[PDB]
Amino acid sequence: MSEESQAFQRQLTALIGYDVTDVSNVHDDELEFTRRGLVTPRMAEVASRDPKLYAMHPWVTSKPLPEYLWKKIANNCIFIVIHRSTTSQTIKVSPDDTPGAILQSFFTKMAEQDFVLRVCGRDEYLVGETPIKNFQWVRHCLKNGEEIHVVLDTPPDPALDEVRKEECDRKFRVKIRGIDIPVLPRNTDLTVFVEANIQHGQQVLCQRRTSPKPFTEEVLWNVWLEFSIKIKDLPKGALLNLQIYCLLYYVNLLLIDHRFLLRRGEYVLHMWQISGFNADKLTSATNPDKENSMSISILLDNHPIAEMPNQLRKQLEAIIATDPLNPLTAEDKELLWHFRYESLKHPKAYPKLFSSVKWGQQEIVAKTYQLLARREVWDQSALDVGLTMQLLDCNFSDENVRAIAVQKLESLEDDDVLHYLLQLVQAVKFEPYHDSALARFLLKRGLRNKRIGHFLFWFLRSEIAQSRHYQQRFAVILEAYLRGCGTAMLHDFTQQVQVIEMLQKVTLDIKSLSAEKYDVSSQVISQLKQKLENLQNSQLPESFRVPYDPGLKAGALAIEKCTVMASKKKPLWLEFKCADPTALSNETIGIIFKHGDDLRQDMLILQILRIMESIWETESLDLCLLPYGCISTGDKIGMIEIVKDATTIAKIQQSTVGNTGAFKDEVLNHWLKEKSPTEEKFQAAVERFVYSCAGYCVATFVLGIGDRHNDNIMITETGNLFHIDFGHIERVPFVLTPDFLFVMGTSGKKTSPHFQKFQDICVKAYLALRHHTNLLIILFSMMLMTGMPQLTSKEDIEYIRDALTVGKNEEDAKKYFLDQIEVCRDKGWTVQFNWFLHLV
Ligand SMILES: CC(C)n1ncnc1-c1cn2c(n1)-c1cc([S@@](=O)C3CCN(C(C)(C)C)CC3)ccc1OCC2
Repeated sequence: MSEESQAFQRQLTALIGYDVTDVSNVHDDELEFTRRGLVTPRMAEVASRDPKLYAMHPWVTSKPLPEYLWKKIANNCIFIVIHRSTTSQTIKVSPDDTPGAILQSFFTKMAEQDFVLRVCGRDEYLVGETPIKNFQWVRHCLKNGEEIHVVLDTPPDPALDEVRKEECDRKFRVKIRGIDIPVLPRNTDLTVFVEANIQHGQQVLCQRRTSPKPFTEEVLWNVWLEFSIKIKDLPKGALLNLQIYCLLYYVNLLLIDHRFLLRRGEYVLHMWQISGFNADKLTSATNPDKENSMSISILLDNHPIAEMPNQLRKQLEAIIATDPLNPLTAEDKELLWHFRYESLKHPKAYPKLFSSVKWGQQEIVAKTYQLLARREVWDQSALDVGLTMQLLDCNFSDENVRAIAVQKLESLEDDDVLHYLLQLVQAVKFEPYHDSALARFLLKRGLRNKRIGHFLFWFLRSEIAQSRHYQQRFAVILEAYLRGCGTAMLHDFTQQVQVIEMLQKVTLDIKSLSAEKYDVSSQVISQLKQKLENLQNSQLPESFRVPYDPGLKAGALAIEKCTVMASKKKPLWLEFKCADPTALSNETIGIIFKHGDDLRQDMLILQILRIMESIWETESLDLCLLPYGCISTGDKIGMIEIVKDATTIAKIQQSTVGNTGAFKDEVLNHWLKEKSPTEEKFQAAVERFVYSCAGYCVATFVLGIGDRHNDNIMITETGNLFHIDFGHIERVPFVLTPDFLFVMGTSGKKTSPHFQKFQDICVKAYLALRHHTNLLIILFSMMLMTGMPQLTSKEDIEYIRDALTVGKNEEDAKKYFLDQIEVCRDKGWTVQFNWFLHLV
């Protein structure tokens, strides 16, 4: 390659955090094969995008204006404050007017046609053939009662986005030679054996075991494990799962490679160790640490192409109506399979139908592909996100089954792709092969829209930086995106990466300078300021896009306002000046850098919270959640958005009584009244407290994270309650302590108007979520599988079934949640005290 070609690859390696040209941990060429394969999908999307619209990336929805936003429009009139340098003029606009129309009514209101409306202080453009009511920034201002402020400037030049040009009927058997680990402690007396499983979509097609032997550094067997399944019956995507029991170690091997070739020859596989079921157990990558890991040595030596009776119908309809977690009896599977063509008429049956396929039989697999040829009902069906996500989880390894799921995602608009982007990225872990329709879909949508591409960058990079199991696959996908996003975005990502990596280093250096066991000294703060002083000059980039808020550009550090938080983790509290002079306020941009909690769990929770917001929006319900920004950037390290004018509920308590323990009921209401500028703003804060407390009580109860220490609950000075710090997990279903009830005017068995409103809001929000039970269940199970240490498959996932009271009518569901509110009233301060004791 050319000299600049090598320098460009080094540029990509720095952005990715991993060298895709490094081949220290591969036993085939699938990764390089995938790099070539993703060239055509990338270039096809680069060729299809409009240069002007890609440069301005308008954030737009097609959903109707919610009712709670329509009543916020007084006279079918929306006010836009248009700025031109130091001047400003207010314009009345119809909710259906387009940006081009309101631009015309602006110049006409005077008495060259190449200007653009941009949000003041943000890289957010109000352009395109779209009603102004369908811009997300307009709806954000409507919901929060902010004035729509816009500047009149020049569109960004699409030339900046330039992309650089490219340049056997025999039974299956495996020989288990032995296992090897370099060092083993002298002590104890341990036995060990090897379990060999043929797996497809977590179905165990066949299983064989070796004999148990004493556990030494080298254990040898030299046995043939002969299975009953024939070679010609091995489905594509099937895994040879090898596991050592004393479960201690595991490793997987694709029996059919990316070229439809049966795996053959000698293999020395370095295995993963179980830390003292989940997505990591499905990876075909081997342990990169080949010096100290357990290895297993095997030998492979063994090509593809190329009406119901009314009572049985009732049983089938009952099977289809059950939740995605309901286990399928063998009788149920034979029912779904034999009445194949009736099951095809029910889109919600497809997950259970394909779980009834005998994937270990080639003739049955062929019958399944014949079934999917007549796909009229599925192609015409309305897009069901939850249904589609079921077909992309760990239970389906067939490429054609997963392909028809990705086909349905193609109709998602950019607004909804952003809602599910994080989950779709995680679902790549469930793909048997590196190059898949799901991976190409993500690549496609990220290249089509700069906001999707921005979050796709940081979602992929988060896994690359800390997931040994999937960093190789995600790095090839990220490289494919970076080679098509354009020069301007490559420049932006470079500025962001250099900033976060410099701040990551400062974060780790500060935490080693202090201890959780002790308090924050002026010494530790002085160390921080000196380190930031060295970064600032020199050299910190002049500005960078905020990773969790790409519309915001942060400038220089305000070092005088930077400090180390008094928490146990000693996270950094950083504040940056805003680099956009057209901004309305001189407010700083606050960013928290924290080590070390798994912020990937925070990411998953906050994204589900935003999904619950969209669910409630479709029912004209506003619950006033506050899903702040949060992005994991490495192993137990990442960044968090600073919400202004907010404090923790524990700090409000301790402001009065101080490092106990003995919580008081009236302190929260006193705090809200003190922080309220007027009585009118105070009453609005209490109203916002009622809604947000109900929204979080319902949301945290469904997700099973309701029992929280009030140090992890925050409140804004404008009354917005919100939970924080999810990288963690007598009892309570949620937090509804006497201080919360006092704000609502209630104190121990005394129903107040605000508390009755809280009860009615909770029930309505709860019933609204139950109409999306299957969606919430699939998001919940996927979250445990891709974000948690280890997941019990059949029980941990079972909690949300009872929480969503599956199978009960709305009356029993309503009483169920009202009883949960009563448990909190009966428990009082008890559970909070036990949490405080747990943290003394
Ligand atoms: C608690 C922290 C471990 N954590 N862990 C995970 N997630 C979080 C988190 C998330 N958020 C916050 N924390 C947050 C905290 C505070 S207060 O703690 C802060 C108030 C300001 N003071 C100064 C001005 C420096 C004296 C210090 C204490 C204020 C605003 C916040 O933004 C909302 C999102």
